[PDB]
Amino acid sequence: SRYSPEFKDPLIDKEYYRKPVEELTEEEKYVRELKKTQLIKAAPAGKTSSVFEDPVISKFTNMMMIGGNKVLARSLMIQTLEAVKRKQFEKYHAASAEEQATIERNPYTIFHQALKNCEPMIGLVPIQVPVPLPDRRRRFLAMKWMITECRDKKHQRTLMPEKLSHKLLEAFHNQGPVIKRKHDLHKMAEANRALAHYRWW
Amino acid sequence: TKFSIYPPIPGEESSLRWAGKKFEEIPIAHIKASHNNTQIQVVSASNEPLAFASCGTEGFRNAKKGTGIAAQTAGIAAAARAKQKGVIHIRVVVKGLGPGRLSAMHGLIMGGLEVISITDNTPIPHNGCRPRKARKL
Amino acid sequence: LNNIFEPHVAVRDAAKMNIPTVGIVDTNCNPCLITYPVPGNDDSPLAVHLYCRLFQTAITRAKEKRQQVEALYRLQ
Amino acid sequence: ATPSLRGRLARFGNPRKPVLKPNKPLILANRVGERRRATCITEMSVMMACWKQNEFRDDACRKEIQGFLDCAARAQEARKMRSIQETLLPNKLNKLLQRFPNKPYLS
RNA sequence: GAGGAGACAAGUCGUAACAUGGUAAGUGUACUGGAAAGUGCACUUGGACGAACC
RNA sequence: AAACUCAGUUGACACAAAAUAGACUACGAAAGUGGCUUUAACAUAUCUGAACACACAAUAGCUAAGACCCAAACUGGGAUUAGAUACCCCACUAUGCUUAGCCCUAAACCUCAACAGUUAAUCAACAAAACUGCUCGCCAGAACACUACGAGCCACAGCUUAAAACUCAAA
Ligand SMILES: [Mg+2]
Ligand SMILES: [Mg+2]
Ligand SMILES: [Mg+2]
Ligand SMILES: [Mg+2]
Ligand SMILES: [Mg+2]
Ligand SMILES: [Mg+2]
Ligand SMILES: [Mg+2]
Ligand SMILES: [Mg+2]
Ligand SMILES: [Mg+2]
Ligand SMILES: [Mg+2]
Ligand SMILES: [Mg+2]
Ligand SMILES: [Mg+2]
Ligand SMILES: [Mg+2]
Repeated sequence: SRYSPEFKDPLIDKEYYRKPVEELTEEEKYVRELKKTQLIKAAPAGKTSSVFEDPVISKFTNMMMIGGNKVLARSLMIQTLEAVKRKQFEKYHAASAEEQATIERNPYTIFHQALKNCEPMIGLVPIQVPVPLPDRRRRFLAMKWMITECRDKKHQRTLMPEKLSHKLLEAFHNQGPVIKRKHDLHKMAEANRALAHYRWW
Repeated sequence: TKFSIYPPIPGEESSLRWAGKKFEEIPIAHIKASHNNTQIQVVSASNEPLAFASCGTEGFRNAKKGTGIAAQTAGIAAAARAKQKGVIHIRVVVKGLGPGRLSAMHGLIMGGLEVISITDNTPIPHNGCRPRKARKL
Repeated sequence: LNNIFEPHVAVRDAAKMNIPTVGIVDTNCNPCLITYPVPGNDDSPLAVHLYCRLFQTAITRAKEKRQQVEALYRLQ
Repeated sequence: ATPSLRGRLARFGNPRKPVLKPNKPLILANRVGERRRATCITEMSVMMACWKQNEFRDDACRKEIQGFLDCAARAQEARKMRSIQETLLPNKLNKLLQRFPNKPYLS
């Protein structure tokens, strides 16, 4: 890394800086004073202060990226979000007044809830042994499972936006091959339950 | 009085009562924690059988039997079987140092039954019946 | 004695180099190689102060007497 | 008190046959040995049983799954706390010993 | 007649010993086996058990 | 995997072995001796001394008669392997125990002889510091060789004693 170890990662959060001094604790005051003497890495070209920045969606776009085609990855992500929103609006209009209360229409909420539903609780590690999964690994496994399922060859000629929107809605409703894969992981963990003692941590 | 770990003296004016029953009256839970298998049998104050369980009966096969999980499953099964017989408080009398020695009690508790005493009864020959020759691996 | 209670290696080195050694030897010390061993306590501040004072006084007396004798003779 | 070593070893002038046969000399070293190096299993079993009885559907297992996650977090936190708290240690004890070495020889 | 030993000397089958030699090694004794050898009972350290608590 | 339909509680129940004490260091010449009670009993001297005799000698083993819980060579099966006449699993026999005789071997080693004495001026290395007096036993390169022949022995695929030829410069 061209950055010397002294450089510190940038904190991009307007609220953190607009916070009044009075609300700050002594530890927080000391941290703010110290940061005035430290070097700060240049803000990456990916994340900004836009209120429409969703780190989960940014990470999903990065994962979907192929060969540094960030433009195409972003295009696919926005197309998927638009397709999800349009399907939700169509269902909302086609639905009765009662079901319109239930029918969600926010693509960001749909995406977050779908990935959360696809997050696996217990993993398997060679030691195979059932084991707890850290939160970062859970999120990455959810995202990778979603992307791999969308990239599966079983879908013929269907475009990635449509495929991913359909899979995302299925996951949001707790259905689809992604949830099936999570259930399969859980079932294998249950089957190897007896081997849980092999784990030394 | 501060707790006394010793069991109540037989045939004595002991105050302790579990559901109004004396210690000699509380039923017994014989647990045999063999090296590869664990067995649990619940009997009455008059040694009348009440329930039975084991790793094999719960369904674990071969090496899987000699595991804490199988022991806990057997304990749960035995506790469930005894609950229908009305056993609440039990005196655990465990013999053997198998992996299920403690998981048997844990499953016997998760099945609902309460334990009032633990009594190790592993057969320790002062000396006799020469055991099998040592294994060279 | 060094700080692990073995004899100070300087004792052996001085014996090798033929440098006379005066030395305060305690009961647990090895006095064989010390040219002039002074058997006495060596762990108490009072004893150490007495030794330092005595040696300083002897050295100062010797030097002042040397200068006095040199002046006395050279005056002749 | 330490067990008596008088007359235990095989030595000249010892009429009795040896009582101890130390493969290594019974002389204190100047060092001590280094500190020699499955939790949440019950929670895993509980959650797996709930999955078994609910067809591995989170709808009812929510509670057991939350308990499993909390137990895993607690295990990780305890690991961190033990690791930080571990740093008398063998290093300090050996440093202390070296200042007072065993002397099996004569000065 | 045949056996034994030693030597010369290459192959052959194995790897028994030398490291915890991959089943620690060996003594006596008995059975067994292509072959070093395997095992049984007792004995030795001519092995270790890391040398505070853990 | 093979294997048994037998497994658990409780009661009755040995001719097998003898937790803890034992972190004790004792008894015996050695081998050996660590459940309890009793009987008998633990040589002598104020030295050493036996293939030159007598008496013992772990474990294993032989003959005969009993016992047989458990263990267990061998044997069979299961598994393993390239093969596995083994290591791992199961069953079982001789055998381990008792009686009466044999056999007389152990790394029978504490590899350090008995008795007396010393710590003084040291000591190849390692090991369990170095020695003095006295007596007996034993050794004189390696291998051949715990072998051959002879001899003795309740021993008969044995034990004790025990060479030589050939070979080497090493061991
Ligand atoms: Mg001093
Ligand atoms: Mg080998
Ligand atoms: Mg070996
Ligand atoms: Mg052997
Ligand atoms: Mg065999
Ligand atoms: Mg012996
Ligand atoms: Mg005599
Ligand atoms: Mg003799
Ligand atoms: Mg004999
Ligand atoms: Mg038999
Ligand atoms: Mg022999
Ligand atoms: Mg012979
Ligand atoms: Mg002959």
